[PDB]
Amino acid sequence: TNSKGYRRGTRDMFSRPFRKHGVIPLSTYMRVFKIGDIVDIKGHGAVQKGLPYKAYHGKTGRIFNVTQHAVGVIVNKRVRGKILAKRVNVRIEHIHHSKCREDFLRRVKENERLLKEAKEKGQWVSLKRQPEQPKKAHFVKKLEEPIALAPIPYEFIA
Amino acid sequence: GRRPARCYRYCKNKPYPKSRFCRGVPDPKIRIFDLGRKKATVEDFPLCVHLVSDEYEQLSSEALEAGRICCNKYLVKYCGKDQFHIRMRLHPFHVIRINKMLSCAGADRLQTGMRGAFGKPQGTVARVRIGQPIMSVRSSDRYKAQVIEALRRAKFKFPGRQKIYVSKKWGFTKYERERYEELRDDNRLEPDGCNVKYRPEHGPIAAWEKAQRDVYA
Amino acid sequence: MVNVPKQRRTFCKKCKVHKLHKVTQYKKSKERKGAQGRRRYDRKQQGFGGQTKPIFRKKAKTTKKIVLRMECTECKYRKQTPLKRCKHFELGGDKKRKGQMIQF
Amino acid sequence: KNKQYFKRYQVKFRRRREGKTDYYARKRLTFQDKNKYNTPKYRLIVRLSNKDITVQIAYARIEGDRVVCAAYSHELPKYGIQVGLTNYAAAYCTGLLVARRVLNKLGLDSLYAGCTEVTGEEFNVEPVDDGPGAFRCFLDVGLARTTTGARVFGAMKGAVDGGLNIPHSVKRFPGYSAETKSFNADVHRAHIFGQHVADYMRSLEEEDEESFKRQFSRYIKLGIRADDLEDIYKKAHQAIRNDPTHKVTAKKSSAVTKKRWNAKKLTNEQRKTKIAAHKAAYVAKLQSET
Amino acid sequence: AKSKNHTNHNQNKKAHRNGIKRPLRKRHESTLGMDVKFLINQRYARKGNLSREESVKRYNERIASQKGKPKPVTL
Amino acid sequence: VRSFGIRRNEKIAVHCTVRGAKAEEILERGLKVREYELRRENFSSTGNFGFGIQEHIDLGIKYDPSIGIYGLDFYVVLGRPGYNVNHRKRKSGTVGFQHRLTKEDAMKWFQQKYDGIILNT
RNA sequence: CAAAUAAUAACGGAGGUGUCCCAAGGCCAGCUCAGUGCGGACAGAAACCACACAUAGAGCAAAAGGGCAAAUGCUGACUUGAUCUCGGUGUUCAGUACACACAGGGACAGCAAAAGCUCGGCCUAUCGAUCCUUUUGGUUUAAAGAGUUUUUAACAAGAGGUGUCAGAAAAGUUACCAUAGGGAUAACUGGCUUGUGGCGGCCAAGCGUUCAUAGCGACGUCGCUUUUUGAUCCUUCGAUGUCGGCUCUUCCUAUCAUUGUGAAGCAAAAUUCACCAAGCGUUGGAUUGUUCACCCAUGCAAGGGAACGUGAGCUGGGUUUA
RNA sequence: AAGUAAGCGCGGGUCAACGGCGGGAGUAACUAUGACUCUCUUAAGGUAGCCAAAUGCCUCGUCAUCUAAUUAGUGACGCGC
RNA sequence: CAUCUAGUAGCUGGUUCCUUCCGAAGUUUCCCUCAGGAUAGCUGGUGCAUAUAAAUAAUCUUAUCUGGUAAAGCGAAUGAUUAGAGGCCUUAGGGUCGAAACGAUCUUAACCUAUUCUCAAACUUUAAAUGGGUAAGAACCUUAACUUUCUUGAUAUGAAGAUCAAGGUUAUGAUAUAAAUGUCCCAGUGGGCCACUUUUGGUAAGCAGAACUGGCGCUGUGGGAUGAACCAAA
RNA sequence: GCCAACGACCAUACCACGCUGAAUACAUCGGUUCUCGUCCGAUCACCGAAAUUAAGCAGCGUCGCGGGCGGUUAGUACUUAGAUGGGGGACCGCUUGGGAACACCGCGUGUUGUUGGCCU
Repeated sequence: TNSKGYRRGTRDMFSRPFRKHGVIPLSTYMRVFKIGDIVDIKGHGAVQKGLPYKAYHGKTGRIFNVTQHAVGVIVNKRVRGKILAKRVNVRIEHIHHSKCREDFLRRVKENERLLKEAKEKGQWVSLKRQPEQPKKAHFVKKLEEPIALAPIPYEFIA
Repeated sequence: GRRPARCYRYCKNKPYPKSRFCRGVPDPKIRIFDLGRKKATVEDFPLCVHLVSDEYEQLSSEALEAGRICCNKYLVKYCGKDQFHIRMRLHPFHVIRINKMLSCAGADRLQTGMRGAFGKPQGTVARVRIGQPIMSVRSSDRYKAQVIEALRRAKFKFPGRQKIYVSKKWGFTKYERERYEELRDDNRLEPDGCNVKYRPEHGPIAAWEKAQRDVYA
Repeated sequence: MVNVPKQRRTFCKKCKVHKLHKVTQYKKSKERKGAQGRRRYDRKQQGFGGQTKPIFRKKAKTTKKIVLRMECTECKYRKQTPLKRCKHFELGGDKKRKGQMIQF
Repeated sequence: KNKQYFKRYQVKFRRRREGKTDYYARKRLTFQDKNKYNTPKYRLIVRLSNKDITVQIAYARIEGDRVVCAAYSHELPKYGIQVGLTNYAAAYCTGLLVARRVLNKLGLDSLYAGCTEVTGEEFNVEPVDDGPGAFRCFLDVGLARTTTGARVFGAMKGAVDGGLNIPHSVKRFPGYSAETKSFNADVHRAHIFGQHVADYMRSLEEEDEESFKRQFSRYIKLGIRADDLEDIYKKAHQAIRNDPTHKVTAKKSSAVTKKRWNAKKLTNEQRKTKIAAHKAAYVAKLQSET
Repeated sequence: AKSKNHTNHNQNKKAHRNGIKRPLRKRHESTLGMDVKFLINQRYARKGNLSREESVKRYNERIASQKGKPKPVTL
Repeated sequence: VRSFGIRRNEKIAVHCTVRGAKAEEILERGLKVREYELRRENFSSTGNFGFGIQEHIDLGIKYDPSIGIYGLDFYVVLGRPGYNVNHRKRKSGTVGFQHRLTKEDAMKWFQQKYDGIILNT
């Protein structure tokens, strides 16, 4: 009967990776964080100041604040069963940029590049994503060394 | 009090070791794992024969101790004194405990009736798996028939069921007998006691001419 | 033997600036009559009720937090701040020595 | 040591493996706030050598520092100083050369002239009104030992004489003693104009006159005498204040394919034929056994 | 007599009924616990917008009277 | 130790070091005391070598019973130019194989300078 | 433990806390630690000096864990940011408190040439409401007829303490006992369970003059048996009379004897092993309340148990009210 | 702030007041045993007696007696829970 | 004996008409609290804001981040552990042919190096499945040049904000039991129990304790002869 | 083809050796009056010029170690979901999807940004 307290169970959460110990690379402090930016939390065990508490590791929020060393990130925690949006002041070394939306934003960049040159053709602009449709009718040619090439089900004996 | 493994037959739990965290673990009265001519070379004993578990049992230390002596005493009686190497490949680092209830004098009431349960380590056992060997005897091919009966006599002192496999290997090395004979026929099997050394292309080159200075000279 | 200096250079909020202060202790300055909650205590137990009020046995702590008075040298202005709990405490008294011989 | 701490071996970065960077100072020199979002900070980097003084202005960007102004000591022959390129005196030129090199291209030489009245006092430029102040640098010394009177502090007073706003204290200027401070501008003024290099070569024709052919050689070759240095450096402090034009050269265009020397490394077909004859002629040499 | 404490049984049936409830999406989220010197006369970066188009596209040529600030902003 | 009587920080020894052309006073002044012919090891693999003499008044020192006689410890570290490559704080490095001088080039330096014999014991 | 987010139980397992610290806090600079190798008089397994290797194998008041190498380690330098203030957030959470951490704003200061962001201890523990008392504090507000000084009060911030730690002020005994309830809870029956005992079957080291199994039978191994005996708490506390003996009936077979047999290391006699087999039988006493075991004796021969069998069947010796 | 009454504290008496009344070694010609010695202590170390007792756990003590046979009885014995 | 007195009871018992509709809880924290509260959750009632898209909200696909469990591993570290093999050696435990011999075999055990058997609740280079989070558009995407003391820069180009400009086809799939929001903080509840799977203690248990989802409680009916829970179906 | 200062990613860059090296450089190097620091001008600080096969980033070489990427292990291990499937149990088959790891073999052995120069 514990969780309680504050870095418990984080023997593997705030560990370092293997041979990624030591000095922090310098671009970690050279990243720019503007208000309203999507941001993951993966805490740094080698920076003992401004670590998020363990519920928020692995999560994802939006930057609501910038101060001199940290960003306020607003993160969702399910406190059962309901979702509060938690405001967590977290230092910059524990904070990353989300890649999730900058491969949505390279489609807004193409839902206006492809609708641009569609002023000549007209249609279909085809600006929606399609799931993996079932395949087609297609003519598999053999030739290729005609078949059989015939498996039979056999591997036991030892 | 050395109660047997007769009623142990649901075994559940992650292996508690004899480590720096349950210190008080005893000296084992079951120590030796291997016997026969254990100083024999690779070339002496081509035949390997295993006793292989086709269940998921929990083989005891006293079962494994008993089965080695019955495999020993038949082989030193029939196939020669030192024409074998028995390797007992199940080293039992397990802790089976016992809640002992010191209930002498019938009146004390203090220690444990069902509250509370710390244990005391008495057992030591080996998990086997399917297809996983239990002991391998290495001997010549003249005593192939004498080998299997000593493993048969060891079967009836283990729980579960077990299958006696003549392995098609050449000894305890992980080679086919043909692939042992071909690879030893040029240079590449540089021998040791139990095992050979393998197929070296690296590194760097100094132990290539040392082979070539000892294939010709 | 937790060691504290007799003099501290710290903020005084009457000169609004760091001055030099002199550190002291506090103990208690015992209770008057009449305090209010003592004049009221003394009329409950005017006689024939018989112990109208709790009596605190079952105490638990060994230590106390030390109230370090810090009087200012210029304005003569005393602040206080508590330190943590510790068993022995001394004002001034022999800064520890760095790397000398271990005396038996 | 044998294959198994090599597996667990974590190198240091690349430059701390090679002595170049602190990374405990590089972390703290290149610190910008996060509510100062992408503003550069432009530190002042004077690195010494044996026969060069590299002064630079670089700002912290991710794919490398970007160098915005770079004045060296191997160009001060163009401004009237031929030898003694790594002086305490010859740094204040490359200090002053890198400040006037950058305020003309930023247009901040009409305002923020500087200190041509070179005295050695503490000089902190008050901001020219109608707007904020001037270009700020911060001095980045590396792990030069910052004891008082080093040449690395001989480019901070040079650059602050051009007019740049680099934060100060005179504690490490040559001629400010340690009991107390005791400001003294004159030993700083002596060192600025190269007086104590002149005084040593005015004190060496009294003790050991043969040692001119030792230390302070090549003054004998180029004819620089000791009384000239207070006016060699003085007339250089306006010839530098009059032509800071970056020394850009145009070969046009000889950098790539020069011309003959690509230096290929043993294509793996050759390495497997290198150890074709290395193996075949060894056993033929072992056929000279029989 | 000491019966049965601690279970998360029924606790997600019972928490999925009135459902598991995202907060709600606002166009105006609060500025509180935010950097106060970022906010305190950016209050007056709003209050300096007395006009925004009439007197303001006058400014595009009022500073192009001095040809803008095209060069010297490049430090 | 409790066997010699020393503890933490009990100030047992006194040493100094002499570098460069003033050692060649105190080297050869204490080497003819050892009558320059010196033992064989006595010669480290790191290229330094050294010896020890008792009777400290053979260094041109008068006996002077106000101080007493003493036995000393002479260690001669030895090296080529470029050995400050690992000693600078900025942009350091290591010396390599050649240069780095063996035992048998300190002995080679000793059969020539002071003309000693290596005394195979 | 815990089942790859977080959460998560048992009187689960392994430990730790109630402190220590003027440096062991703050910060700059210099420095490299465990160990290892070759050396250097006394000097050895270790004293010290010095070189070369050393991925942290050291050290950091840290219990364990994470972390850390021109440091957070070691040494020096000055130092008091272990300061004043005002909110906000994280944890625990009811999204309350304290408390602990954090990220800021406003000062004022330390170190540093400077960048640097120092709001105690590298991080995760090291602690505490109301009322009361008591300091510091405004250079104060009130005592209600009005001034003056003392006194008291009030307000801000600390301290004094609640270790059952969200915080009564608290020793037994009852077999003389009472009440409300409880099968949410013991004592006996019934149920499940069997570690303990025993009864079987495999393998055969061996014992048996010789002979592995006439008769045995080690080390192992797989089952059956709850009744003793624990474990359990399901049914019963508006009550199921709680040990034995006496009486009397029925049932089992795990067979003592007898019938019918097979086997012996079976000559006869006597015995031993096993098979079909529950029909008839399995007694009289001394001592003890016993229940088993023991004793005298008879007996061809003196087996083991079931309805905890059996108190409106008795008895009342055990146990057990005054 | 002095001086202050009883009571307490300090001092003495008292056990047919309430109550209590110890260990560990070494030694005598076969063994055995310990009159004897040393020592640790205590307010005093359980004396005269008595006893497996209506009082002894071990235990149905051991010996004798009583009986054909006695976990009972009686007589003894005694480091006596 | 009479009164105070209908003393008090977190405890037992009982609590009186029909149909219709909706439908629980045995968990959280805290309490001299453990047969009880208060608290939050779960419930109902009563509304109200929006009816002749591009409003959104919930299981999959896509994009991205997270994770150290299964497996894997010990010829990687830390802990174990089994056997030999090749040897530095000068550690010898002394040897052996010899007074010790170095004149030779080396004998063995140390130590070193290439291998080896077998493994870890409080080990791990690697590392799934099932999971956790986020995103998938007018609340948008590119502009233009204005405001700012706080804001930064020597920039009244930053960074936030306030405006005009220009943008085919609202930017996976499937759904919409109507969803949103308040109030009575509204009643009951706060003994649970069973099962697959994973689990801890225990020799075991129709035993003790947990995670997950589904069930009985609260529920008839079909099947399993029989039966709380199983199979089917409400 | 390179050289330097400042870097980013932080071993494809490291480690062990070996062998080259034009030119700018970078060094080692010389000295201690000055500023500065040591027990010591070795280190640090400062003045600044008399010889090169050590640093240095390399040019590299190595059937190199490590590290890196691919292949193969392997549709293997495990695992989602299913059954009135099996078996005395332990556990195992199949259905429905998802899908590792050691090793093993092969491959390559820093990539680049800004600013100043050199040209074998």
